[PDB]
Amino acid sequence: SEESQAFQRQLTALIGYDVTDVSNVHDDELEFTRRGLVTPRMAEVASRDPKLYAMHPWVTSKPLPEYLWKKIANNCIFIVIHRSTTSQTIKVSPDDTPGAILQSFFTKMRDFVLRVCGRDEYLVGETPIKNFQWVRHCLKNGEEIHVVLDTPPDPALDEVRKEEWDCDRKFRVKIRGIDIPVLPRNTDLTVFVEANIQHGQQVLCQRRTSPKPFTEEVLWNVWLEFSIKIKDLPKGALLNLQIYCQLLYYVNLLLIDHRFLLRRGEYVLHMWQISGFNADKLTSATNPDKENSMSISILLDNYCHRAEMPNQLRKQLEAIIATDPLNPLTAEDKELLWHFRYESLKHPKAYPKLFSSVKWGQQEIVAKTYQLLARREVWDQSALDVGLTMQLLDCNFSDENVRAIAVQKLESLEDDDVLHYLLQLVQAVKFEPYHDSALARFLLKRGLRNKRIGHFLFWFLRSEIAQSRHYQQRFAVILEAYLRGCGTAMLHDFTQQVQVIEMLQKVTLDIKSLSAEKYDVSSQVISQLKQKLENLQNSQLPESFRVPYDPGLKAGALAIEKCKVMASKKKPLWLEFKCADPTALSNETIGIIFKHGDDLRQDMLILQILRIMESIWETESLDLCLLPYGCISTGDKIGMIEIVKDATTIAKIQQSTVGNTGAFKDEVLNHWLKEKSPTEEKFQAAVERFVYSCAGYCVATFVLGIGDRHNDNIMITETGNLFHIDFGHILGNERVPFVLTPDFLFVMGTSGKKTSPHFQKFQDICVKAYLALRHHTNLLIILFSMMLMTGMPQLTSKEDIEYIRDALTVGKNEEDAKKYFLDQIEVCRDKGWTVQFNWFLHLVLGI
Ligand SMILES: Cc1ccc([C@@H](C)Nc2c(C(N)=O)cnc3ccc(C#N)cc23)cc1
Repeated sequence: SEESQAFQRQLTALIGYDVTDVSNVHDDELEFTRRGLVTPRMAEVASRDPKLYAMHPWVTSKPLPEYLWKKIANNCIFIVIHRSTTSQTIKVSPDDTPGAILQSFFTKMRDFVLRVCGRDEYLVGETPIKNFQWVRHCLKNGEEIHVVLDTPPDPALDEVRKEEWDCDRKFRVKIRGIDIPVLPRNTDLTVFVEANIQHGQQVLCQRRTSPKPFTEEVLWNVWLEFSIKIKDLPKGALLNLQIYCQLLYYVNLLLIDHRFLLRRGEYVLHMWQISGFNADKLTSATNPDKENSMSISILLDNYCHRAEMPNQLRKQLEAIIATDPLNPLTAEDKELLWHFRYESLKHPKAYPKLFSSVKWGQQEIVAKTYQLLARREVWDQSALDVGLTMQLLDCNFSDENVRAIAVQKLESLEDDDVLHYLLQLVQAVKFEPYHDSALARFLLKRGLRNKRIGHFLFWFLRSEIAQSRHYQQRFAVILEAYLRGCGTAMLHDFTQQVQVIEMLQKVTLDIKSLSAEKYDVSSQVISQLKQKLENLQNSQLPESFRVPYDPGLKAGALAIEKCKVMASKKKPLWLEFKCADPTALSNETIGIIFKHGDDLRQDMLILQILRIMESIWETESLDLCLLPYGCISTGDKIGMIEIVKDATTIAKIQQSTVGNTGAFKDEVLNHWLKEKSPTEEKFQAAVERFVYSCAGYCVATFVLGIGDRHNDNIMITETGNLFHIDFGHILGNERVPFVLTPDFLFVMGTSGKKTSPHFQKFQDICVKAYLALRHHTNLLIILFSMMLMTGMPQLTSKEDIEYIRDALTVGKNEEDAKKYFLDQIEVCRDKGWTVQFNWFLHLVLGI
């Protein structure tokens, strides 16, 4: 129409990419996908309750962990209900619904709502108050549960806009040639084309051109006939073309298209270059950069389209099925699993390994696989196992029906668990052969159902659209779909957040880049900071905006006075904001560190695995006091990081008593904690929160292979909460497992070889946290494995992915694992500050 064009440009600005752009396409899959997603969008918009979607209660079905009954076991929960200037405390029973708090409130004094003080967080719906996230949050941080008796939000604001032959012959392909605008880097070199028919990372068969000398234009015009017959090409198979001289470029093309058609015609594919196994390598997307990218020209021209297992082998099948996900299946293992596929079908944990034994390059076999899939009885009734469900969505599976069953299983995850695996489900869209998939439809649907899932979905897709040329197209189409159903209100918030971000990026692109060597932040530099901000504050940066890593917090006016440019190299901005909420329980500002220059995706990955580890521990009634702080990549190499209220780095606690020396003293940390604590009640509580948090980061770090850090990369609160930071240093550009130094030891009651009531508690907390994570070996393995394939371009080999197997003492028993971890604690005590002193030499100087 007309206003429908004005809308697209809004979406385009929100998305950060134009989805109707067709300058880097070779078929209509993307446009076909924007079409396929209209249905599930509209099917969910029309399906959600307008009142509960406007209010997004954040609730859980999980048991209330035992470490929180140790604060309300007496069946009484206090809830401060506030009004204008009058408030009232009320005692509640863990099972009282927010609706039932008109009977134990209005009587003491029906169409009102209970909203949390200073937040867009509502306590409503037919749910027990114990099961509210905000409630468990206060209980955990021993906080008063302050709410506000106010009227519900008008759903009318969520208004969604509206809106409306040779079939059995061997497969062949012709390599016409390749061409690059420029190349001179060395002398004359040799070069050839490797064509692989792939399906879920396995080479069905491979062919090569003869090698020619490497010139601007290299022409072959040769047909390459393959060992697979066209009728055998499975759906989702990939023609992967690579250039060696060794591996320099690659591009992929789906053999079968989105409409079940075999691919026919001429093609000129602009390739991706390698910098000398990675999710980028599997993309069907071509390089948009035509001016400077290698291209390959091809021609495609084809037409279309119950004996029971015996004892001993039974034990083999079983020995196979119980192995870790990162264990190769030999040719004998595959034959066993396949021939006894009906036995294999009764063990859900065997699905990944059975599906990796299917000869996808033989259509009769695929057909039996589908016949097999039609049963599925057990799988349908199996207890949802996320680590198992994720294993079917990695790079090792390309079949749509296989991956669809994994999604079918995800359908039963509740909102708060979706929130836990969300980032990783989004990353997993990178392993889908087609743009429209059961996984993508699912994320569309969960985000459209719940405002909080929607909020994060938006940011996660946008960080990929902003810094991934390989998948931005696919992801933009998915974000547009979501944006077209989230609602007018949310569309308005997202607009406010994007405006602020672009405004902050531009302020940083001016102010930043005025310092090329560590410490140098002058009055001149700040003058400009507080100046451009001063221009912005003036009826420009929106009234307010939801905090991207904390959607329930609305940030208001910028306290320009409190802003500065941080000491460090990349010159991040230290921003301070007034909370636009008046009913907020305090005066405190909102501190956000806005950085440009770094891709923060790797950090989000790390912090989310941490939120995952805490979720595991909760199942085992443990609370390790990790502080996984807000961190959202918000655009190309830019982002928002949360500032934790009263924290400093471990290095500066050492620095502010000694100096710029590596002559670290055991005392200063406990000295800092006592000094910063008012009463002795708060000091003991802080020694205790330190004990927990320290154990927390020790295991967490070790398990992830990131425990060996300089103490400037570690921080603590005035309350004893320890926490790691900047996970990009290490995963971007003599050793130890984690960080258990004399100062941490001093706080716990020891120095070199001793033992104490706190240190003994520390050791025990570790072991029970480590062993709880081993109960989830397979799961942490597939997460890590997936994290390295989609999060970091470098660490992308079999070897790197293995690290975690050794770390989780896979195969060994809880007993030996107890020793293995105590060992580690021991390689730490047997080094005091060796390493900290080395990192000081290494990093702080230039050694
Ligand atoms: C870019 C940047 C890196 C490192 C910092 C550290 C030193 N400061 C942080 C401070 C603080 N009081 O300064 C408070 N909270 C934080 C939370 C997270 C990170 C991360 N990652 C750093 C800080 C700040 C900003």
